[PDB]
Amino acid sequence: EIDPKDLTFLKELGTGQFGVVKYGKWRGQYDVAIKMIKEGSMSEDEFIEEAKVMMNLSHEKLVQLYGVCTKQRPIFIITEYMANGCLLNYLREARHAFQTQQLLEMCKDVCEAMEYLESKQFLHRDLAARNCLVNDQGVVKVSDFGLSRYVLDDEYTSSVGSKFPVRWSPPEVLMYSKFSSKSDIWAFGVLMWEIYSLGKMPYERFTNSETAEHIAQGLRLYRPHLASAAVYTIMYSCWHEKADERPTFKILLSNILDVMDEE
Ligand SMILES: CN1CCN(c2ccc(Nc3cc(-c4cccc(N5CCc6cc(C(C)(C)C#N)cc(F)c6C5=O)c4CO)cn(C)c3=O)nc2)CC1
Repeated sequence: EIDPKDLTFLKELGTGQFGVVKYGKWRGQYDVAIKMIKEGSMSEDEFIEEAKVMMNLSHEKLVQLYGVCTKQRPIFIITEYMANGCLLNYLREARHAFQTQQLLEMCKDVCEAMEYLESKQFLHRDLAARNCLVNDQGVVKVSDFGLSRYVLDDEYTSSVGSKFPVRWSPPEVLMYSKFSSKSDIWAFGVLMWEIYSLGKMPYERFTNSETAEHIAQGLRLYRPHLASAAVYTIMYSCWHEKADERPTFKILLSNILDVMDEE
């Protein structure tokens, strides 16, 4: 519970699922992003109840929640500030002319954060390059982890919705609503593909529907040119048709370390 007096609003960063997000200073010194929650976009009381849990989630590679402001409307969510913004856009900028090592570097960051959530048995539910951020050092961090539970948009929270993360979702999710640490693993594999394909949309030639048939038939995403055999094998391991046969984030992290050492 941060006092709003300790906040100054400086510039606009954009708009997300809960509305406008601003850059500004906390306590006149610390860079912050401040979500201004559009009224009616969130289960606000539930989020407030469960926000205490999300504040204990502290990791070098998770976008840190600093505090909330809930004695006013709209409510605020104060978070760590990421200077280079959204990973997806960052990947799509060709001037960066990334080396494959820098790409694997970005995978190791996300995996490190997910490893920690997995230990805390805390599901993201929407892991994708659009939901990851890049700070002034090129470090990638996982953002908005766990906030899917409080969305009040039926285009997002329904399987048939226009905003549902279909292309990041394993078959068991899409057909049965079977959510587990394994559906975060699946999404993580898709995110590794994103990174090595340099921001291409997964199944770029298919609709969401064609994508769901495709993966129910045991068919998967092709190797991005910039992925070696070893890197491709890692993401594909995330996509086993049996959920319980997919690796942990612990195993994936050690997998990534190996290629780093090898290639
Ligand atoms: C010209 N300018 C130059 C500068 N550019 C720039 C530079 C820096 C930044 N830095 C930052 C941008 C954002 C930011 C801004 C707008 C929207 C969102 N999103 C996207 C993901 C998301 C998912 C979900 C769900 C629920 C879907 C999940 N999971 C719910 C949500 F609320 C949101 C959300 O709010 C974010 C990220 O939270 C947050 N933080 C902390 C930054 O540091 N952003 C932009 C912008 C363009």
